[PDB]
Amino acid sequence: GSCKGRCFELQEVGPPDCRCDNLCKSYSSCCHDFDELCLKTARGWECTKDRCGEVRNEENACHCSEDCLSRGDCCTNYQVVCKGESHWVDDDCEEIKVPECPAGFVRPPLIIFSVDGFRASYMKKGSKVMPNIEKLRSCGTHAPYMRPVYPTKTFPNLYTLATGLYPESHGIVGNSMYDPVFDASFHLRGREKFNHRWWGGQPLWITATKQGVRAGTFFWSVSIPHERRILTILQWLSLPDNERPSVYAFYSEQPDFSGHKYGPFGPEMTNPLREIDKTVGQLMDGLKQLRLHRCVNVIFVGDHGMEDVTCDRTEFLSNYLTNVDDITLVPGTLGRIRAKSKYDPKTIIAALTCKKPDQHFKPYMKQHLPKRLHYANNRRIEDIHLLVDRRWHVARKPLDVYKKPSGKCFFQGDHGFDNKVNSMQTVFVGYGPTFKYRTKVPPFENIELYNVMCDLLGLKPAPNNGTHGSLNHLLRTNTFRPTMPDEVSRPNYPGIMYLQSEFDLGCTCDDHTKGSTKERHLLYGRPAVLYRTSYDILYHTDFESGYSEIFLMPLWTSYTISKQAEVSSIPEHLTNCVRPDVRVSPGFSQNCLAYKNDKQMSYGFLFPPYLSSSPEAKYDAFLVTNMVPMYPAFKRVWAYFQRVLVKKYASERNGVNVISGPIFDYNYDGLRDTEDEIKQYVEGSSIPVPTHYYSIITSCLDFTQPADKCDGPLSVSSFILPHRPDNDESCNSSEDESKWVEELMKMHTARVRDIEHLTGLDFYRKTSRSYSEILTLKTYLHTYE
Ligand SMILES: *[C@@H]1O[C@H](CO)[C@@H](O[C@@H]2O[C@H](CO)[C@@H](O[C@@H]3O[C@H](CO)[C@@H](O)[C@H](O)[C@@H]3O)[C@H](O)[C@H]2NC(C)=O)[C@H](O)[C@H]1NC(C)=O
Ligand SMILES: CN(c1nc(-c2ccc(F)cc2)cs1)c1c(CCC#N)nc2ccc(C3CCN(S(C)(=O)=O)CC3)nn12
Ligand SMILES: [Ca+2]
Ligand SMILES: [Zn+2]
Ligand SMILES: [Zn+2]
Repeated sequence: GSCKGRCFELQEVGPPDCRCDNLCKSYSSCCHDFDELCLKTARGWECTKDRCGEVRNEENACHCSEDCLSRGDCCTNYQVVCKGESHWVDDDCEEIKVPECPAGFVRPPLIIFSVDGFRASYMKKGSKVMPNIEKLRSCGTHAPYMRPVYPTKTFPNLYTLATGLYPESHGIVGNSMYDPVFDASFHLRGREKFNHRWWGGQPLWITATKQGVRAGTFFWSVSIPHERRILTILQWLSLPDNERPSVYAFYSEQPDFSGHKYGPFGPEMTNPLREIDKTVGQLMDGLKQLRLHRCVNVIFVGDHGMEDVTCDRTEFLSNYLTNVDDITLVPGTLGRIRAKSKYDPKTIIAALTCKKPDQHFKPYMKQHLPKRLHYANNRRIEDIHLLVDRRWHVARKPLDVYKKPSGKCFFQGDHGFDNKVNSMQTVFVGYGPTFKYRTKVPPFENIELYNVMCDLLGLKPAPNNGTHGSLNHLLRTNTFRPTMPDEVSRPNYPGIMYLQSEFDLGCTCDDHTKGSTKERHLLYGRPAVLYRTSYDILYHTDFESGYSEIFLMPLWTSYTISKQAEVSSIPEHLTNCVRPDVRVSPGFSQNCLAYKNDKQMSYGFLFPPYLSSSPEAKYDAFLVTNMVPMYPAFKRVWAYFQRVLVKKYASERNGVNVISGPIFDYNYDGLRDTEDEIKQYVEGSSIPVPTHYYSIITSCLDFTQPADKCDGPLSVSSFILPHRPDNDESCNSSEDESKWVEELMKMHTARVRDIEHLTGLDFYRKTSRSYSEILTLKTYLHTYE
C-alpha cells in the first residue's frame, strides 16, 4: 500500500493494488502516501547558495546536500550553484561529432520535449525571453516551422506525432468524437479516452517496446508540476542498464493554456514562454550534471499553433437553418454535423452554402474536402463538415454558447483550423549527437516525425504516412537509406498500327518517334507505374503521355512551357474536333457518342490546344488519346488554368514543366482506386469518370535558369482539383473566372506525394539530384500563406 521505493514506477501495478505511476492521479488510484513522497514541493526546484552542503531534510523537493548525487535527487542546478559549474545555456555551441555516453549505453537516449500550442512565431521572441530554447535552436537542427495535421487540435496532433499517421488512419479524428460501431463518445474529460479501443496505429512507445527498447511513460497527470516531470525523466536516466529506458517524453499544457486566455500575442504570454524555457534549462542543466548532455538527442516540438479568436466572432447555424434542434454539432474552429436520431444532408449543405456575403465557414461533404487534409476515411468523421475561417467559431445556436456573467469571453485564442493557416504552425528543434550542427532545414509536416524518432532509436517504423528518407537531411547519421521503387508495369511504345477507316468513334474533325520530345517534355524521366496495368507511351511535338488502355485515357500528360511561350486559340474550325489515334486500337479508345448520350458530361484535353507550338502541332491536341471526361462546370476551371494560368506560371517561373492527369478516389481513402472501385462512367460506356484532376508544375528553384536547363534543386507546386458538376464550392463562381478559379486551386494545393498515393505513379525518377532530396521535394506543400 506504499509508494515508498516506487515513485513514477515504470511497471504500473494492476487493479486493485494502489499505484505510484505517472497517471495514478488521473485514475484516482495513487497509494495514500503518493503526494507525500512523490510530489514533494518544499523549497522549490532550485538550489540556493545557503542550501549548498545543507543537512538533508527529506521533505524537500530536491536536494543540495553532499549525498544528493548518491541519492539521485540533487536539484538540476546543484553543480552550478554549489560546485562552480556553468549553466548549459552559458556554454557556447559545441559540435557533438559522436555520442559521448556512459558504458552500458547501447544507443543515445531520445527525449521529446513537447509543448502544447507553441506557435512557430514564438521563436522570434528571442534569447532574452527564452535563452535555453534559442540555444537548442541555433546550436542544433531546426525548421522555420512544422505543419500540424487537421484538425489542429491536441489529441489528433499528439497521436500523429506518436504514430506518423493521419488522424483518419490513427482514429483520433478530434478531441471529441462519436463512433457508431462502439456507440460511444470520446471526450477530453472523463476516463473513456484511456480505453485502448480508440487508439489505432502503433505509437512510438509501443514500437520501442515491441523491438526490445524500453520507453518511459510519455503521459503525465496535470497535477504533477513540470519541474517534477523533468526530475523524474532525469532520475529514470540513472536507472541500471537493464532498466533504463531509451525513449522519454515531457509534455506541457503551456503555452496553450495561456494562449487561449490571452490570445497568442497577448503580452501575458511572455511569462509562460519564460517558464517553459526555465523548464528546458532544468532539463539541460540536469543532463549536464549527469554528463549526458553530449549523449542524449532532444526534440523540442509543439502540437499546433494558436490564433486570435473571440466569442463575438461566432457564426450560428440557427441563422441559416430552421429546426436546428434536429442536429448535433461538434462546434468551434471546425464543424461536424450529424442527425440526433427533419434531418436531410442535401438540404443542410444547400442551406449552408454561399448564403451570406461575409460567411465565415464553408460546408462540405467530407469526400469533397481538399485531399491535402486527408480527413474523410474514418467512420468517426461525420459526412457533413464545416471548414471555419481563421479567427472564427461556428456554433449551433446562441444559447448553446455562454460568455462569463461579466459579459467577457472565456477565451481570446483558439486553434483547430485548416493546417495550412499560418497561425496553426508549430515548432521543431532537434539537438544532440544524431542531429546536424547549426543547421536550418525546410519546414515539414509532423507526420514525418515518427520515422525520424524511429531512426534515432534504431527502430523499424510501423507502416505510416511519413515518407521515410524525406528528412534524412536532418541527421548526421542515417539508419535508413531510401531506395526508389521498381516499376511494375512497362509501357508499350506503339507506332502507326491502324488506319483512319478502322475507326468508328462517332467523332468529327476538319482535317511520332521519340526524338527530342522526351528530352524537352519529360524533364525528370518518365513516371513509373507502380501497379499492374497496360499503358502506352505516346509522343508528340508538344507533349508526351502515358495512355491507359484500361481507363481509356492518360495516366499522365507531360509538357514544358517556356517563359516566352505564346498562347493561341482553339481555331473555330477545330472547336469540336476529336481525332482517332492511329497508334491505339479503336477498342481501347474513347468515343464521342458516349458524350452525346451523356447529358451531364462533356470532355476536355490534358495537353492544352492553347499552348501548341504551331498550327500543325495543334492537331495532336485533339487526339482522342488526349481527352478526358469533364463536367461543363469543371471545364470553366480547367480552361482557365490551361489558357491563362499555365502561361502566367511559365512567365513567373522562367518556364514550367506540367504533368496533369486524372485521379479516381470514389472511396475517399486517398489511394488510387481499382477499376472495381469506380462508381461512375460516361453513360453507356466504360469510360470511367475521374473524381479529381491533378497537375504538377515544376521549375528551377534558381529562377535565373529556365525550367528545361536547371542544374540545381527544383521548385514545385501541385494541385488536386475536385471534378465537380457545379461550382457551388466557389461563392464568386457566377463572376468571371479571374475572380475565383485560382483561389479554388490554392485551396486544393497538394504534395506530389499525395498525387503519387492517388495515382500509383512515381515521379522525378531521373534527375541530377539525390533521391533523399527528391523525397523532400515530393513532400513539399505550397501553401500561399
Ligand atoms: C497512411 O498510412 C496507413 C498505414 O500504412 C495506410 O493504411 C493502410 O493502407 C493499406 C493499403 O490500403 C491497408 O492494407 C491493405 O488493405 C487492402 C484493402 O483491403 C488489402 O487488400 C491488403 O492486403 C492490405 O491489408 C492497411 O490496412 C492500412 N493500415 C491502416 C493502419 O489502416 C493509409 O493508406 C495511408 N494513407 C495515405 C493517404 O497514404
Ligand atoms: C496522446 N497523448 C500524449 N502524447 C504525448 C506525446 C509526446 C511526445 C510525442 F512526440 C508524441 C506524443 C504525450 S501524452 C496523451 C495525452 C496528453 C498529453 C499528456 N500527458 N494524455 C493522454 C492520456 C492517455 C493517453 C493514452 C493514449 C493511448 N495509449 S496506447 C493504448 O496507445 O498505449 C495509452 C495512453 N495518451 N494521452
Ligand atoms: Ca481510393
Ligand atoms: Zn494542443
Ligand atoms: Zn488549446
